[PDB]
Amino acid sequence: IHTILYAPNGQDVEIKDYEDPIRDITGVNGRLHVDCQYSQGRSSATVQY
Amino acid sequence: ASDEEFARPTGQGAEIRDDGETYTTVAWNATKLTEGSRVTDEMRDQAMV
Ligand SMILES: [Mg+2]
Repeated sequence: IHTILYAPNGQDVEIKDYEDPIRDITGVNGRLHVDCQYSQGRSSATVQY
Repeated sequence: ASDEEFARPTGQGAEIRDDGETYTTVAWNATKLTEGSRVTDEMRDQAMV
């Protein structure tokens, strides 16, 4: 099972900050692009109640 | 230029509003002030001054 992580800048989570001088607010934003896929799903079994 | 004002009491995170320096003119329109005097040649000759 493969966790696929995409970031446009660097390889991992991107943190950006902004200053708003009109309102005097600082923001912190985070982004990552993520998917998950089985390469083989017959490699896995779920336990059902 | 416009008069000085008082800064505005504001909440946190609220927009700082615009009250920019505002301008006008006074227009000068220079008015021709004139004065004339006429004298005859006989007057000019005979006068002591
Ligand atoms: Mg004003």
